[PDB]
This record gives sequence, structure tokens and C-alpha cells, in this order.
Amino acid sequence: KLPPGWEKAMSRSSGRVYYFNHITNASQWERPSGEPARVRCSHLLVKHSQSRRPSSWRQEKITRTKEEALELINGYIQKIKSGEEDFESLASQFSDCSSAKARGDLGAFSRGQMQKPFEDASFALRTGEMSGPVFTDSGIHIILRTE
Ligand SMILES: C[C@H](O)c1nc2ccccc2[nH]1
Repeated sequence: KLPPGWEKAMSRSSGRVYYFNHITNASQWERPSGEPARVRCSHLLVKHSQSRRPSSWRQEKITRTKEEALELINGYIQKIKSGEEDFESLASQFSDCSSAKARGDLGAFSRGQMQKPFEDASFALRTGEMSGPVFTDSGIHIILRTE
């Protein structure tokens, strides 16, 4: 009996159980703690060549592959989790969304407004929690639920 979307798994490298959320792609060692009309989220977007618009304020022509975008996302998540970098800092510097200029903040939103995988992950995140890689037609997202 775990919160929405969580399941038990076993580490291949360590053998210790961990928890994975199939809506948010979050993964963690600790057992998860546990819906509002609106949530507030920030995100860091890494676009790729198959993004709906392969262009951003960082790059007129985004040419990186989906796999390359995912590896960038993976490295940002690693540095956020290690404390080496802050989400807001990486979003401001590297997000391919115009919300980079607001440290990735998108403001508050309801169901029905965002692309569905983004929405589902946002609403399955607890306040303060961060997603793993979330895939949409825009690219690949790291989502931070702030409210
Ligand atoms: C103080 C902060 O937690 C932090 N985490 C780090 C990870 C790698 C290198 C430097 C780092 N500084």
C-alpha cells in the first residue's frame, strides 16, 4: 500500500530494495510518504531533435538526439541529488524552456492545461518532490513541485 504510482524494486548493483514511481519516474531508497485542484511546478526542459519545436532561447537549431537529451537530464538529476547544483540554478542556465528566466517556474496550473505526461507527473509529485525524466512532445523534463 504505497502512494499513487509507487512500486518496490531491487537495486541490480546493491540488492537493496528501492522505490520507483512510474508516473513521475522518481526513484529513491526510502519508503514514500503516504488531490488538489491546482499545483505549482518548476521544470528544466532539455529538447532534442524530435521535439515538437527543436528550437529554444539557448539554440536556434536543437540538434541533439533524444538519447543525448536524456543523458543531460540524468546528469542534472545527479547533481541536484548530490547537492552539487541547485535545481533552480540548472534550470536558469540550461532549460530549453523560456521559463528558464524564472528559474524554471511555470506558476500554478490545473488538470487539462499541460501536456498529459507532464500533468500526471506534476500531480503525482508531493509538494517539494522532484520527478525523474518525464517525456513529452516538447522534450524531456525534470519537474519540481513547489506548491
Ligand atoms: C555542499 C553541497 O552539498 C555539495 N554537493 C556536492 C557534490 C559534488 C561536489 C561538490 C558538492 N557540494
